[PDB]
Order: sequence, then structure tokens, then C-alpha cells
Amino acid sequence: LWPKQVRESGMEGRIEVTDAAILRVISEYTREAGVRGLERELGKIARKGAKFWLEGAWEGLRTIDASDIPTY
Amino acid sequence: DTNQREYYLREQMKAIQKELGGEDGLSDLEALRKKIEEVGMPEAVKTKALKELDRLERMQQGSPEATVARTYLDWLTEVPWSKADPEVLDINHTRQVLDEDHYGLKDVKERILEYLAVRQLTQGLDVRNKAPILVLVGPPGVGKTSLGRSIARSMNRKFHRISLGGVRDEAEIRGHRRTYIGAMPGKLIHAMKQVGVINPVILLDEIDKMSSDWRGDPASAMLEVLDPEQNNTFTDHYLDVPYDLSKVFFITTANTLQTIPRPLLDRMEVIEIPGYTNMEKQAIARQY
Amino acid sequence: DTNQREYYLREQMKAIQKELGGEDGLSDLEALRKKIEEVGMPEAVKTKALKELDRLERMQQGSPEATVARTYLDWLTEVPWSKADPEVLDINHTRQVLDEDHYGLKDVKERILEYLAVRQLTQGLDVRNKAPILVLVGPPGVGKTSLGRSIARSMNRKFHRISLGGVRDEAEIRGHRRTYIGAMPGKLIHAMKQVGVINPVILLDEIDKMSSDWRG
Amino acid sequence: RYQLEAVKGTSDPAMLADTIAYHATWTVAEKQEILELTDLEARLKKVLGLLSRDLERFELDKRVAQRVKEQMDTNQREYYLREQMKAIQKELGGEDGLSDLEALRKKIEEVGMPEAVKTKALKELDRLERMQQGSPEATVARTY
Amino acid sequence: DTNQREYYLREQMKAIQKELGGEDGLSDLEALRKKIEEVGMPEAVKTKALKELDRLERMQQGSPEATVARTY
Amino acid sequence: DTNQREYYLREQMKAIQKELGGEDGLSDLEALRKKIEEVGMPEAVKTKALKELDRLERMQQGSPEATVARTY
Ligand SMILES: Nc1ncnc2c1ncn2[C@@H]1O[C@H](COP(=O)(O)OP(=O)(O)O)[C@@H](O)[C@H]1O
Ligand SMILES: Nc1ncnc2c1ncn2[C@@H]1O[C@H](COP(=O)(O)OP(=O)(O)O)[C@@H](O)[C@H]1O
Repeated sequence: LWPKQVRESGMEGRIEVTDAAILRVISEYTREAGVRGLERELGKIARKGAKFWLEGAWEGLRTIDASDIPTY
Repeated sequence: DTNQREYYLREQMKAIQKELGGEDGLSDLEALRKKIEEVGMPEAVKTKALKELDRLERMQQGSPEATVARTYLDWLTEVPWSKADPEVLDINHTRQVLDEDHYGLKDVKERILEYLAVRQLTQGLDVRNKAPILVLVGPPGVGKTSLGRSIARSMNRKFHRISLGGVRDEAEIRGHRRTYIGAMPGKLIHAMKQVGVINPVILLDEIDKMSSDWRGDPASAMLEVLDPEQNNTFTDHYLDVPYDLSKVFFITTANTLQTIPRPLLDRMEVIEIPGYTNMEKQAIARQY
Repeated sequence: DTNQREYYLREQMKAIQKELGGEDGLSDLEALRKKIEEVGMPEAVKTKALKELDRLERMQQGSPEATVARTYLDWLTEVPWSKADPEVLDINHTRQVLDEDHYGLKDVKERILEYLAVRQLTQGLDVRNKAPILVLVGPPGVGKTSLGRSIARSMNRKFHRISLGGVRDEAEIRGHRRTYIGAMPGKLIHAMKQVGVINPVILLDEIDKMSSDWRG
Repeated sequence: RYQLEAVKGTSDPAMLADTIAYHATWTVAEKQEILELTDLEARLKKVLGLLSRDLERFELDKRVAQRVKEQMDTNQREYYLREQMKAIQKELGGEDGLSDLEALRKKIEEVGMPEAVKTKALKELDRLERMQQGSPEATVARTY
Repeated sequence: DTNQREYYLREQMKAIQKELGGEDGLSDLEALRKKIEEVGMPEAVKTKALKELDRLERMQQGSPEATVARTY
Repeated sequence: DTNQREYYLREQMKAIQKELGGEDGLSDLEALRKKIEEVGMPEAVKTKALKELDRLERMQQGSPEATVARTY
């Protein structure tokens, strides 16, 4: 799902997430049997990152931690 | 003797029909044909439309069966394919337009503005474009319906609204077998007929009241229409061809979150509006 | 001599078809012969095809019967007729193909693997008569609909999806009765029209929510 | 045409307007315009528009008649030729049809099967047999 | 010129065709739409009504589609 | 030509019938208008009945909508 949403947001190689933040994402934001509601949140991540990128572009790649989830 | 005259009258209508064919048909339908070959559904999709086109054309001129398929062909030709509005523009200009139409609504405004950020970041790329669905839940007093025009003016898009909810006719959502007397493609498709873009603004007013049970279930039909990826290949009962509904930007209106079927509820991008404050109330009263 | 009389009469009727039946008769001699050569036509399906073939030669003058008859014949021309896809020989390759499309789903993956292993070991035609049928039950969030495309691509069998999301009157999913406009917007056979293989993988929107009318 | 070929020696624009306006080939509403127009120059001009449209209709109606008459012969000739070609094949098909079918029924009538059902079909079969064109009931009788 | 020429031809052919059968048919409809020109609706539905009447101005008398097309 | 001759004979029989049966059918519609006259329905109901018989006479018979229209 993450590669697909990253490709759909066109900002490939600019945002990355750790394996610990995802645990919190599912355990605190979406509680459904499937993962259809998870793709909408994972694309919201890229959509909000694109808002920051458009006004100000950074260099390299950005790593998202469990404490940086509320911003995006 | 009466049969003779009737036959003389017939050729009279024929001569007239042939004259009309030289106008509405022939080169006119040839130009529309080549034009659709330019901006119509892909050829592998247009195949059904061609199927009906061949028979309706092969059918004797003026044949009702020819018109029975002629309406299908005209609906395919009129409905937009691979043609869209101008793409991402400056966010600074559109944010003022979105702010002046409605005070507050920070979440919806953020959603609308950030929808353009990805459109700008995917400039010139080769990735699938999918306009997210939108649902607004809140009391009826909240101006959710005016968003259909507010967002459209925000991105200069064309907008249409369909009064769904409180309906019991699946055939309304997915039209119906063209074989039945007359023909009516699903409402959605009727709404998008006049909007000549593949990414219109569609407002599903109060779909919460959607009533199912008896009769073909309108709601169950909207499952194929609102599938996030299968809408790229969408075959309703009328338009046999797989419609490309991916680019269409959807907005749905609801009043609560307890009267929606589960497949619909766990497929929407949920946006909630709990209600304006009294300071916001006095501000909007003063300004608008 | 009598056989040559039969051939002469047959070529006469074929000539009239070709000369007059636009997109029906000249399309007959041009492509329908090759149609049976490519897809094939059951003798019972063909004997009646030939019986009605000489009956719709009324084009130019115009005949809705000829068109609706020709729509039926054209539907028969392309629907697969005992023509199967190249059967899979390496189920292990299919295993990786299916593992690169989804994660987990060890039950359905093994179910499909068993269904392919039995077919590859069918000695004597006694299993092909019973087509394996699978119904998938669970929450809508699980990826059931795309599983049809995944399985079909792994089988190398061309895929088609059928809209069972809402079906009210009868014949809305099955082929509509003939004799009328002759226009069918999709059907169970329609999927067969989409896939030129007699053995494709076909998936439906759902079964729990389907037929719901009074007439049918 | 008698009123036109008698005053051709006068070149008065008003007189020519009167000649081209009295022959009212249109509704009486237009005739009110010419009846009350203080512009002889525009008189012939507006009459020109009416007669020009009427002239379009003149040729148009003649063409319609030409199209109908030519189509009449083509439809008749086509009907005679096309009917014979089909009636020929349909005659063969009818024999190869119920005529062959009933023979098969006779083959199984060795049990003395009641032919009352056949006689009813024969009523339909004598009528459709004579009709070597169309007769869709023949097909239903064939399945019967 | 072209528009008025096709309107007049449609009117005369409707007149003759409905004098031979069912005078108060598509001639009634063409008179009614000539009225709706003078009492014109929104432009969005004006063209829709014109297209709708044009397609049913070419079919045969008593068509099953015409049964509801005339009443609409 | 024999088919044409039997068509001649059948339309002979049709002549015999429409003399008695057909005229009764016309007399049926004439008596229907006599019914709409004798009852003395108000002007609006008169016009509705006239329009309804107008839409019925334009179309043919043997259709499902025709039964409902006839009874109503
Ligand atoms: N912030 C706002 N600015 C302007 N008008 C507002 C605002 N909030 C609510 N309204 C008004 O409130 C009304 C809500 O009606 P409507 O949008 O039809 O509600 P609903 O979407 O629930 O059916 C409209 O007149 C709308 O313009
Ligand atoms: N284990 C999985 N592997 C791959 N994709 C999965 C998995 N679980 C869920 N999905 C995704 O779930 C989605 C299901 O969408 P779709 O098949 O259209 O509808 P439904 O969820 O109703 O079956 C697909 O995008 C699919 O890739």
C-alpha cells in the first residue's frame, strides 16, 4: 500500500515511515476488519506531506516516527 | 386504392427521411464518429458501443430498434471520456475563494487545498489519478449542501447535484437493461452527461436516507459505482462498457453515522462537522 | 451428381447472401466459415445456424428479423466453443505469481492450488463436468474483488468482472430473451464474450445481495 | 401565368412588385404586409425573400416527387426480385422444415399416434406452406 | 437560413404525415415546442427538450418508446 | 401470385367484417364520445377525455399500457 500511495502522490523517495509508527497508526486511528480504510489514511499522509512540500521543499528524505503522526 | 396512396405517402416520407439523413445523419454522424474516435472511451471499451452502433445503423432508417440503440450510442458520444478540466493551479488564489464563500470549515478547506498539492506534485508523471470521495456528516442546518458550489468555484470546476437518498430503485443508480421499454442510465451518469469533464463535482445530497429492502437496492448498486479502484472499469446495467469513474470527484452529504450500510460506511473518506460556535455564528451573521 | 446439386444450391444461397446481406451475408462467406475454424460451432448449434442462415437474407430492403438474427449469430461467432487456454504446467510458478499479488490468504491460495492440481491429474473426463465453485464470505474490507483478477492473471486465463451489485428483474444477469431489440448490456455469457477461453476465472460483485423483484 | 405575360412592357418597380405580390403563395398574414407597405422598393425585396423560399420549396417538392417516384419503381422492382429469391429459399426451407419434421413425426406415428394434433398443425402448415415469405408462426409451429 | 429551412421542412412533413395519420401527434409537439420557444425555460433544459423532440420526430407512429416520449 | 390471390380473398373477408364488425367498432368509439357527451362532465374533464381518446387513437392496440388507458 505504501509504494502505491507514494507513487500516486508523485513524491517518491521523500517520505518514509518506521515499523513502530505503523503499529500506533492501526492501533489508534482505524479499527476495521479490512484495510480499505487504511489506504485512505496512508494517502492522507502523502496528501498532507505534499501540502508542506509545495510551500517549502526540503532536501533528501523525511522519516516519520510515532511522535510525528499528529502533524500529518 | 387506399394502399396505393399509403405507399405513395410512404415514399414521400422516405424522400423526406433521406433528405433529413443527409443533414442529421451521414457526414454529421461521420464527424461525431471520428470525434468520438478522438476523445471517446478506449477502443477495447467502445467495443460494446460499436456493437450497438453497427446494428442500429444496419437497422432500416427510422427503425425504433435503431433509435433504441441510437440513444445508447448518443449517450456514449455525449458523456465525456479522457477529457478533464484544466489541472492544478495556484493554491494561494483558490484559498481566498474558498475562505470567502464560507467562514470556518477548517477541515474541509484543508482537504480541498491539499487535494491540489498532490495534483501539483504529480505534474507530468505517469501514475493513475484518482479523485477521493467525500462525505460530510452533521446537522442539516450546517451548510453542507453549499459546498457543492463552493468547492466548484474553488477549483473553477463544473458541478452538478443529484438528490439521492430516500430512494428505492437500484435501476435509478445503475440505469437498467437497455432492452426494457425506453431507457435511463443511472442517475450518476445522467448528472455527468452535461458535465463535459471526467473529473466533475458530484454532490450526493442526503444519501443517508437511502432506502433498500423491496425492489432493486439503489444503495447496493452504488457499491460498484463507488468502488475506489473498480470504478476505473464500471459496467452499469445500461452502459455495458466499463466506465472510467476514477477521475470523478465525489461529494456525499449525510446527517448521522448510524443509518448507513457497512460497505458504504467503511469506504468513505469521513469528514465531520460538529457544528459552528456562537462566535462563528455572530461572525457569519455580520459578514454574510 | 446429387451431391454436386446440393453444393450448387449451397453456393447459390451463399452467393445471394454475399451479394445482398450487408454485414450479414458477405460477412458470412468472409468470416463465419473461419469463425467455426477459430472458435468452432457445435453441430446442434450449427445445424440450426445453417437453418436460419438462409432466412435473414433481406438486407438492403431491410429486415429487423435479419438484424436480431444477425445479432444472435454474431454472439454465437465469438463465445468460446470447446476452445481452452494453454493449460498451466508449472503450478510452482503460479505459486510465486499468486504470492506476488497478495499477502497471507493461505486458505484460498491452497484451495486454488488443490483445484489446479486435481485438474492437472484428471485422467479421464469425469472432473471437468463439475466446475469448481467458490463463494467468499467475510467483511467487505478484505480484498475479495481484486482476488478474481489476481487468480485469473496467475492462471493465464483472461479475467472479466460481472456486476452483481444490484440485479432486480430476471434476465438482468442471464442473457435476456431473444426476439426483441437484440441489445444485451452485459450478462453471464457476456463474460464469455469478453474472454475467448471456455475456462476463464469469473468473479461476481456478491451473492447475498442480488435478485429482488416481483416479475422475476 | 396569364397575368404575367401581358404587362411585361412596363418597367415600373411598383407595378412589378404588385405583380409579384398579388400572386399570394403564402399566408394572408404576409399579404397584410404588402397590402400596407409604404416602400415599393422593399416590397419586391420582401417578396423576393418569400418567392426565393417558395422557389426552394418549388424545387424541393419537385425533388421529393422525383425521389418518391424513382424509389416507387426501385421498391416495386426490388420487392418482385427480392421476394422471389427469398420465397425460393424459404420454399426449400419450409420443405426442409416442418415438412421434414412432420415426416419424422410420421416415422414415430407407427404407434398410430393421434394425428388430430398434426391436422391442427397442418391447418397452420397449409397456410404457412402457401406463404413462402415471412410467416413467423411457421417457426412456432415447427417447435410445436 | 439552414435552421429556418430545416424547421419549415420538419413542420410541413409533420403536417402531411399527421394529416395522413394522427394529426394531433408530432405536429402538436412541434407547435407546443414553438410555444416553449416564446415561453423559454432555462438554457440547460431548452437544448435538452429540443434534442428530445428531435429524436422522436423521426420514429414511426405508435412506437412503444413514443408512448412515453410523447407524454414526457 | 397465389399468395397475392389469397391476400385478395382475405381482404375481401375483411371488407365483409369491417362492414358489420368494423362499423360496430367505429360505432363503439362514436358511442364512447356520446357517453362523454351525455354525462355532462365539466369542461376540464371534457378536455381530459378528449386528449385521452386522442392519445389512444394515435397508438395501436395489444400493448400493456393500452389496457390501463382503455379501462381508465
Ligand atoms: N459558514 C457559513 N457561511 C455561509 N453560509 C453558511 C455557513 N454555515 C452555514 N451556512 C448556511 O446554512 C445553510 C445550510 O443549508 P444546507 O447547506 O442546504 O444544509 P445541508 O447541507 O445540511 O442540507 C445554507 O443557507 C448555508 O449557506
Ligand atoms: N493481503 C492483501 N494483499 C494485497 N492486497 C490486499 C490485501 N488485503 C487487502 N488488500 C487490498 O484490498 C483491496 C480490496 O479492494 P476490492 O477488491 O476492490 O474490494 P473488496 O475489499 O470489497 O474486496 C485491494 O486494493 C487489495 O489490494
